Amino acid sequence: AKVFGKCEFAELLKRDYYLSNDDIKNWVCIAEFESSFNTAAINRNRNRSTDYGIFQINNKYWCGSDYGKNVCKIPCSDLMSDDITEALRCAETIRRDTERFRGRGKGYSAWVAYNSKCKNRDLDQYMAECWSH
Repeated sequence: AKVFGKCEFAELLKRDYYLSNDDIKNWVCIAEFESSFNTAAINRNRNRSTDYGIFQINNKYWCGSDYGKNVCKIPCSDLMSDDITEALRCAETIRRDTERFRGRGKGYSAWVAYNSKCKNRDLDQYMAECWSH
């Protein structure tokens, strides 16, 4: 299964998805510390639920018709793919919904990696090793 490099993942979000620099630096950080950019990363939690893919998204609310709810309306397998489209789409829904309920600019606090590792980073510095000619 595909495991991205950090700068490779950053370049992908820019080239193929035209994400803003603000978006990229946040998603790269989350991806690094949730999964080491491993699209097949999977973690079975204490509540018998599972986190899937590069963004370690949980099947209790977000994926899987058959278990919990399925807000992102996708089989969790779709979040464990070489192609990250659906992972990103579903992550953006999580960010949007969290922000709605949590408050402006708090969208990423839904991710453990963000809360422990990234809200305290200098994410312009963090991206510096990739963004330099």
